[PDB]
Amino acid sequence: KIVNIGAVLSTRKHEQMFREAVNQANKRHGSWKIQLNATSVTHKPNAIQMALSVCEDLISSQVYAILVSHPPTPNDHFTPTPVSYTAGFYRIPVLGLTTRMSIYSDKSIHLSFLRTVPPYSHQSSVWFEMMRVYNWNHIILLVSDDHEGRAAQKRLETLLEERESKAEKVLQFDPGTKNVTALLMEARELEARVIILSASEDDAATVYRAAAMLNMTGSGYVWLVGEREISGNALRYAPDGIIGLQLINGKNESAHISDAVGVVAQAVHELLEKENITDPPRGCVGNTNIWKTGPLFKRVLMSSKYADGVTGRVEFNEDGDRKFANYSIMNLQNRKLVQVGIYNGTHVIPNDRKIIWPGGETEKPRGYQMSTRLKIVTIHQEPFVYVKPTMSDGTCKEEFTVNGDPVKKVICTGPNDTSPGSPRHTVPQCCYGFCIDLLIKLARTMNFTYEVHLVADGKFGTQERVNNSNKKEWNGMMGELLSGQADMIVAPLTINNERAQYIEFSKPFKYQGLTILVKKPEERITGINDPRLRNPSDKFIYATVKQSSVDIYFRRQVELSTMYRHMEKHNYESAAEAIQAVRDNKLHAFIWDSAVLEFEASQKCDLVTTGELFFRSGFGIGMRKDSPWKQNVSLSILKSHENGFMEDLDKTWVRYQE
Amino acid sequence: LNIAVLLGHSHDVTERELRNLWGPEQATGLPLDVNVVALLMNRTDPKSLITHVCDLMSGARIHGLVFGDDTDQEAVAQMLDFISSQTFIPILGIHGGASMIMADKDPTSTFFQFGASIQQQATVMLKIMQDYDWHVFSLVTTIFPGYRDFISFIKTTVDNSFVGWDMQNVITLDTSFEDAKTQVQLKKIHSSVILLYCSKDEAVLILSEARSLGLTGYDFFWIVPSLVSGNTELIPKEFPSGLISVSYDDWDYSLEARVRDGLGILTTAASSMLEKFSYIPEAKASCYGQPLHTLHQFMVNVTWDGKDLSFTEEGYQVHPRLVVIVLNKDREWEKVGKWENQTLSLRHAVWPRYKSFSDCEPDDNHLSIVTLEEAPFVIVEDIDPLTETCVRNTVPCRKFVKINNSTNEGMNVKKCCKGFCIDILKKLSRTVKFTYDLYLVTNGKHGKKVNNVWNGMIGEVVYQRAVMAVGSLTINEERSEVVDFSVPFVETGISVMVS
Amino acid sequence: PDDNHLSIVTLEEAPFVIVEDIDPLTETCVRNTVPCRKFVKINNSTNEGMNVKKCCKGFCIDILKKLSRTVKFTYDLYLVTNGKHGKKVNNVWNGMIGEVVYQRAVMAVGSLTINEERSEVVDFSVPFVETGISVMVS
Ligand SMILES: *[C@@H]1O[C@H](CO)[C@@H](O[C@@H]2O[C@H](CO)[C@@H](O)[C@H](O)[C@H]2NC(C)=O)[C@H](O)[C@H]1NC(C)=O
Ligand SMILES: *[C@@H]1O[C@H](CO)[C@@H](O)[C@H](O)[C@H]1NC(C)=O
Ligand SMILES: *[C@@H]1O[C@H](CO)[C@@H](O)[C@H](O)[C@H]1NC(C)=O
Ligand SMILES: *[C@@H]1O[C@H](CO)[C@@H](O)[C@H](O)[C@H]1NC(C)=O
Ligand SMILES: *[C@@H]1O[C@H](CO)[C@@H](O)[C@H](O)[C@H]1NC(C)=O
Ligand SMILES: *[C@@H]1O[C@H](CO)[C@@H](O)[C@H](O)[C@H]1NC(C)=O
Ligand SMILES: *[C@@H]1O[C@H](CO)[C@@H](O)[C@H](O)[C@H]1NC(C)=O
Ligand SMILES: *[C@@H]1O[C@H](CO)[C@@H](O)[C@H](O)[C@H]1NC(C)=O
Ligand SMILES: *[C@@H]1O[C@H](CO)[C@@H](O)[C@H](O)[C@H]1NC(C)=O
Ligand SMILES: *[C@@H]1O[C@H](CO)[C@@H](O)[C@H](O)[C@H]1NC(C)=O
Ligand SMILES: *[C@@H]1O[C@H](CO)[C@@H](O)[C@H](O)[C@H]1NC(C)=O
Ligand SMILES: *[C@@H]1O[C@H](CO)[C@@H](O)[C@H](O)[C@H]1NC(C)=O
Ligand SMILES: *[C@@H]1O[C@H](CO)[C@@H](O)[C@H](O)[C@H]1NC(C)=O
Ligand SMILES: *[C@@H]1O[C@H](CO)[C@@H](O)[C@H](O)[C@H]1NC(C)=O
Ligand SMILES: *[C@@H]1O[C@H](CO)[C@@H](O)[C@H](O)[C@H]1NC(C)=O
Ligand SMILES: *[C@@H]1O[C@H](CO)[C@@H](O)[C@H](O)[C@H]1NC(C)=O
Ligand SMILES: *[C@@H]1O[C@H](CO)[C@@H](O)[C@H](O)[C@H]1NC(C)=O
Repeated sequence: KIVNIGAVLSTRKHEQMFREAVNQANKRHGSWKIQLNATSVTHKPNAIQMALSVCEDLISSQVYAILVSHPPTPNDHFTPTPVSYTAGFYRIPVLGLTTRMSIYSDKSIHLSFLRTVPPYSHQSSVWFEMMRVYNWNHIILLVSDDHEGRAAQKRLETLLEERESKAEKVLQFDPGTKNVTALLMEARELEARVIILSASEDDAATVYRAAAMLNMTGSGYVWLVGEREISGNALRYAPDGIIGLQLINGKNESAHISDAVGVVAQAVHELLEKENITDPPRGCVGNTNIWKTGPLFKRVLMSSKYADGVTGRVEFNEDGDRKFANYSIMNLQNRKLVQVGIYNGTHVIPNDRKIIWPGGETEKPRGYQMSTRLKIVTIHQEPFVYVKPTMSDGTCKEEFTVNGDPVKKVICTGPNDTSPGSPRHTVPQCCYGFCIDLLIKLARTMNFTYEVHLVADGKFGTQERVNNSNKKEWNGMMGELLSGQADMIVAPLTINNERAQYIEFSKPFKYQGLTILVKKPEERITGINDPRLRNPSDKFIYATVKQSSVDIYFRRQVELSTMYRHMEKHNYESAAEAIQAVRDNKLHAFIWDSAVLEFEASQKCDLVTTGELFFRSGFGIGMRKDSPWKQNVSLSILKSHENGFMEDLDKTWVRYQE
Repeated sequence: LNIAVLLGHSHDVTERELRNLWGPEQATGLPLDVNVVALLMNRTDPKSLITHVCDLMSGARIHGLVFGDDTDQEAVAQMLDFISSQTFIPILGIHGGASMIMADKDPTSTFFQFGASIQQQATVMLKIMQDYDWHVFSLVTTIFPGYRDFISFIKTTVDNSFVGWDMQNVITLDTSFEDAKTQVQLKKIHSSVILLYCSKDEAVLILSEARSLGLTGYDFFWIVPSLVSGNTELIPKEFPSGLISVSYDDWDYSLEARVRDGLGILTTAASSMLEKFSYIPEAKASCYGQPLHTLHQFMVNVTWDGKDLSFTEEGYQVHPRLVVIVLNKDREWEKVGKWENQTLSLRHAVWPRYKSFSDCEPDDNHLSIVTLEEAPFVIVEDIDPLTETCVRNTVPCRKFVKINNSTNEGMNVKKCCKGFCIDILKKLSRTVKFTYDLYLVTNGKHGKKVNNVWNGMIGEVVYQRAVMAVGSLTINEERSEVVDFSVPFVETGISVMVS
Repeated sequence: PDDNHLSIVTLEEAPFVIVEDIDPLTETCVRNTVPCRKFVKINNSTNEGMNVKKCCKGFCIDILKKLSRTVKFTYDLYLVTNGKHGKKVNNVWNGMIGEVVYQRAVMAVGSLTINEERSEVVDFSVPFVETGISVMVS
């Protein structure tokens, strides 16, 4: 009638209070003849003998749930892995009470492991609530470790899915190094100022000393750490005015001992409500039969709903952790951790303690520098971006239009040719035209300055395979945007599905489709509906620019695979190469957007376009992810649509026939 | 050095061959003080595991442990990894639960398994699905972990594919199912091939549910990994006869050859590290009373007897022996496919039906269809040699081409078909909802009664090797005598071409 | 806990949303059309009207059907009786904008022009047809 319950703890008065609470729970939960005995196992320096004590003491004792209850371990091993790995052989639910590790948070190695304390991943939940309340948008993930940081970043992205914002700089590297001042300096020249640190104690002390060498204790630095950053000399090396989180009575042991009693005893009484009453056998002589109610009694532990608790209302989630994470918000106020926040799970309640900041005001608003310089990338298309070398050095020719208007140019920075063609000749050149004047109108409308550079290669950018891991990476303008080398693509970006599958866009400024430029008796080809192009030959040479939207659109349509077999024969780099080829009758057809071909038909009388329009798409400003420029720039472009400013831009280069 | 080898009791394995398997072997023995201790153990509990480890590590300082499990408990490999972490002894997983793939090894450990990764095994399963043209599929997983990296690898493989893998989204299970809410998730499946990634008893429950849901049909295929199967000597109940499994428990790669290859890897590492450092035997003293030159950082590229048995950073063989098996009509696992370093060497190009997956299965929809090469109707092209996949607006087919003219040997080269009647066949397959097995005729043209023997498509229908003739075919009186046509769908008489 | 129905309002436009009577031979909307309701009031002073079921077809109806095929959701398509597309009549939007802003309709799948204040009060999707303005003459 007795049932041994395994406890893993040294000091015997905790087991005395455990037996007292278990006897009180058995008194008030029916007149059934069950008894609950308790067995204690203590510290050993050798984990093999720990697992030995667990197997020759608890499994033959028919335990139901073994409790991890060693907080004050002086060794830096921190290994209750004998208990968990021994009880996982029979699918016994191991209850943790001490640590918050991600290796115990993962159900992969520790299968049936539940616990009453939520891990460091719920600090991201608290900080996401801080970003919702105190209006914070961009973060920086500084992880000196490698193991827990991956799960922390995964939970961080899972919680930031509601905003679809990500960190500007995530970091994972090898601990024990002192040369991280380069990474902090690269994080300094960014725009986000909310810094997230999640590492060990000595790693936190090292990065605090490195930030003190780089004097990151100034204004605007939004530091937000956990509890491993306020321990030891990392408490001393922390700047006075740093915000951290602390367990509410987590180090107090008997509180969660009583919470574990209130969970385990009523869970046993809930398991005795239904059928399938199985027991773990005495695992001594070949007793390796699996305990079939492992996931069943685990589900009893998962759906455990209570109201008792010193820390609060105990309830388990769908991940084997503790719901409703509550922590004290501490502040290092003149070498003293001051409890400056008492947290409600839905809203933050600061107390009457003054929050002394290292920077300016007592409040914590958003801290940014409003993106004063924006890198802009484009590509060589003459009716959109005219690119010319400078007059003497840097200055541009003061060109006048047909109405005496001086062309508002810009000093772009571009190469001479590609890397095989040009070894190294990259100079600031003059750039102007259609999208340049559009960018000047956007820079005049909104209050920002900018920076104009050029694309390295001669491609738009497609999702092309790379050598390692057989992964489809990016290139071109998108490859320079996603690498941080650009800030906003202002270019003739043909909007399709795959480019919008990753980044967000704006509303298009130009609406057109696809057409064919030919040379002009029956000298007509007449568009895409020619069966001479459906069934090609060796003299109907049609192709496209390599890695463009034309190749994507003719690669998605598998019924147009035949043209996909032909256009690979004569892919070019720039459209001007295709213009020079079709002018000298090297190309016989060319699929391209309508504006450039109609402009070249206005310039050159021999080049004749067709009229069969297909794939009516839009040219839009290539935008980032969740970013504060998505709405303002779109409203400014729509303001340019509603008036006759697009008509004036047509009168610059587009509308005028020659 | 001193190496302990313990095994199970299955596969008719005695112990005297383990005594004779170390002695006359290892002809190129470079270390001096090498000895082995071969033992056996009925008990597979971790109590006896810790007992034998503390008896053999103190047993004249054994530097290498070789364990072989015969049961189906995946936690035994976790306990062996814990033993390798605590004792710093290189332990090689060989058979059974010791050879099962765990989640994440420790970087400070020396434990290694003789098994493939989940990514390589998913690559093998998608190679099966690509070679057999089963494109539309789904994925059913429980909360048994290791599934997140599996879903991520499937999504990155489909995103990095030229096949165009249509895929209904991954079906997840909440808890131990009441058959109340997970049944709604299972009724979402309308595809043919279902991938299942869960534990053993969960697989038994889900396959019993799919038997109760009728999802064990002729069109409904199930491809499971080695984590579902466990061992080949025990084939449990409620598996459909035709269950595709990918494992490596082969009798050809026998347990004696397993421990011989393990001894070869251990002696190769010890010998090639002996040329770098002298004092190679450096063992732990005892389990009671409380290292730089280690073998863990050395055997990334190790090779014995010409077999590429190199070890990855995550503890896997780089080129193992992946074995693709099916469940036959007599409740046995027949070896079908072996796997090269890059390709998958298959045995049956045409997929064998295994019609009676269970008892009550009326399977009268595998319609064998012959067709004839004509230019406007049945365009017959080669498969793309760069992708090894027909483009998705076409259908697969095969042609029985005789390579040598001397005898009647031939091979079924798989090719692609498109055109007009191919679209008719696809729209019939999407309207009437039947499977079809298409192949070209090899005897010649449409057909003609020669010596009262028909040939061509007429002969393939009359001699009952072809169910219907979808390919282009005229109608006269003798064909309507010997076969039965459908309604005419195109007005095709005779005609005269002139200039 | 599930949610897939979407309260969707539209508006009659002759090349986009054609709303017709149900076929009396079958008492069924023909298969390219979808069912809808219309709050028809026979006469002006009575506020009470009948939600007479009619059939919608056209371009935006095909767009809605293909979105319901791909995204796999359901809907309750209905018509507006407040008036035309949208105009802020003294901080009160009318028509489909008044349906979406006051949250009586989830989204307006039907045909709708896009300008500045409409992009201010609600959010739009990517465009699908090049529809500016034009002038009809002889
Ligand atoms: C129930 O708990 C009691 C607590 O005393 C257990 O008694 C101990 O048993 C161990 C193992 O035999 C002895 O080493 C201790 O000396 C015992 N305590 C004393 C001082 O009597 C008892 O074994 C438990 N019941 C079971 C079946 O485990
Ligand atoms: C590395 O450390 C030295 C000394 O602290 C410092 O001077 C140097 O700038 C660091 N190098 C970088 C930039 O990583
Ligand atoms: C520290 O602050 C100074 C400004 O007083 C500035 O040079 C820079 O931010 C830091 N430089 C040093 C000396 O670390
Ligand atoms: C734990 O907390 C309770 C309530 O604050 C307190 O009474 C008790 O003394 C603490 N436990 C210890 C350390 O005894
Ligand atoms: C905050 O703590 C209180 C008291 O310990 C308790 O209500 C609960 O644990 C928390 N509140 C929440 C998150 O609802
Ligand atoms: C947090 O706020 C909610 C508001 O209803 C409440 O349910 C919960 O108990 C609060 N937790 C506490 C007491 O901090
Ligand atoms: C650009 O082109 C060539 C390389 O192709 C380079 O050598 C030369 O200096 C450049 N010429 C101009 C226009 O400056
Ligand atoms: C723009 O910003 C600058 C400060 O950088 C300042 O002139 C003012 O705040 C703004 N000016 C206008 C007119 O928007
Ligand atoms: C892979 O590397 C080869 C050179 O070995 C190169 O020709 C090819 O372009 C690369 N392909 C990918 C997918 O990056
Ligand atoms: C966008 O426009 C509104 C108009 O008042 C302005 O208040 C807001 O600050 C702008 N957003 C940004 C980030 O410039
Ligand atoms: C272990 O020993 C027992 C002794 O009776 C024997 O029956 C059994 O077959 C052995 N192995 C297994 C399968 O437990
Ligand atoms: C094997 O790996 C080692 C590194 O552990 C490397 O130095 C060596 O070059 C490799 N063997 C070959 C292919 O030479
Ligand atoms: C892959 O395969 C062969 C064995 O079939 C192996 O010897 C060699 O390492 C590889 N060769 C090729 C073709 O890459
Ligand atoms: C055909 O026969 C020749 C020998 O005459 C042989 O080399 C070839 O392999 C045979 N074809 C096969 C089996 O592929
Ligand atoms: C018959 O002989 C020729 C000789 O080159 C060769 O193509 C092959 O062996 C056979 N061809 C046929 C008809 O399959
Ligand atoms: C509306 O007016 C018509 C014509 O006078 C009349 O027949 C009808 O009854 C009126 N409907 C009402 C009463 O709402
Ligand atoms: C009242 O409704 C009728 C249609 O039932 C319509 O003919 C009439 O114009 C409406 N009256 C006004 C002016 O609103």
